[PDB]
Amino acid sequence: FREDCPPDREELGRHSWAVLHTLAAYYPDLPTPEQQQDMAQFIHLFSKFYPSEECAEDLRKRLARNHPDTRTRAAFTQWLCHLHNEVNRKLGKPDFDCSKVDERWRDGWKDGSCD
Amino acid sequence: FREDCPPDREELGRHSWAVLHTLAAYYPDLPTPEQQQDMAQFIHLFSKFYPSEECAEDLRKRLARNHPDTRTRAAFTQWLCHLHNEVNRKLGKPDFDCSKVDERWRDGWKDGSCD
Ligand SMILES: Cc1cc2nc3c(=O)[nH]c(=O)nc-3n(C[C@H](O)[C@H](O)[C@H](O)COP(=O)(O)OP(=O)(O)OC[C@H]3O[C@@H](n4cnc5c(N)ncnc54)[C@H](O)[C@@H]3O)c2cc1C
Ligand SMILES: Cc1cc2nc3c(=O)[nH]c(=O)nc-3n(C[C@H](O)[C@H](O)[C@H](O)COP(=O)(O)OP(=O)(O)OC[C@H]3O[C@@H](n4cnc5c(N)ncnc54)[C@H](O)[C@@H]3O)c2cc1C
Repeated sequence: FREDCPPDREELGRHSWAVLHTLAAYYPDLPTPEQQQDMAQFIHLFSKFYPSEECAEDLRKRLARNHPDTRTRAAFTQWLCHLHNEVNRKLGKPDFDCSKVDERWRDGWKDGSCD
Repeated sequence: FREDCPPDREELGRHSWAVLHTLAAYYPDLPTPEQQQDMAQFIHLFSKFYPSEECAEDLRKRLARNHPDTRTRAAFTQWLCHLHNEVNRKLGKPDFDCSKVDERWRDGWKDGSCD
């Protein structure tokens, strides 16, 4: 009942996905080489500091199997959506339909339900 | 009424502070030089990608006035709390008492109200 408490593993995850997907959503469609490098490093460093040890370890192993594609906004928003679906699948959750990532994290549902 | 919508500036901020303060809260008390460097760069790169343009610009100017202290968990959790209070003050919000940052973001209130 008290809101202003340290987030548990689940609440930190929902915050963290919101942050990651929203950052990805506004990433350039034609990012410069430095931007492409900087976003790869950001994600690397996120994985180093993520504070749930079980989450961060599994994450670092995934990232070794699957390097972030930061070539464009389209590639990177998709990459990250596929990343998040691995974790969903691991945890017994359904796949999120990655064709919806712009509606979900940038533009709002096309039916106007976020307006 | 629909939860699964792109966060607005305020909702992204509350997610982002939760992430930043929770990362800081679990940062080492005696971090290695590389960890100290990595956390400085993480914060730098966060400021590059933060997607509210007005927020990110003001943030990058603050960070130029006030470089992150990543020497220890104590110094860095305090630094970040002072950073967040600048933004609070800017926006007409009261100061958060920085002596409470461990209770708020790591340990829970000492009265046990998060238990
Ligand atoms: C990097 C990272 C690693 C994690 N690793 C673990 C772990 O190893 N073990 C563990 O127990 N927990 C882990 N978590 C926490 C976990 O992934 C969830 O955040 C938590 O279980 C709560 O899940 P949820 O059902 O509320 O929705 P979440 O998975 O938090 O998702 C939040 C919202 O994102 C949207 N969404 C869902 N899937 C996608 C997608 N693929 N692409 C774009 N949007 C999507 C949906 O709207 C959903 O409601 C991790 C979190 C992060 C950020
Ligand atoms: C890096 C960054 C820069 C931003 N810049 C702007 C900007 O320029 N203009 C703008 O309008 N919005 C900005 N925001 C959004 C803004 O700071 C708030 O997140 C948003 O206004 C909602 O505020 P809130 O009252 O819900 O609480 P928030 O400020 O989001 O705080 C969330 C919670 O953190 C705790 N808290 C509050 N202060 C501290 C503290 N100092 N230390 C530790 N914990 C604390 C409290 O429990 C509070 O409920 C920024 C957000 C971030 C993350």
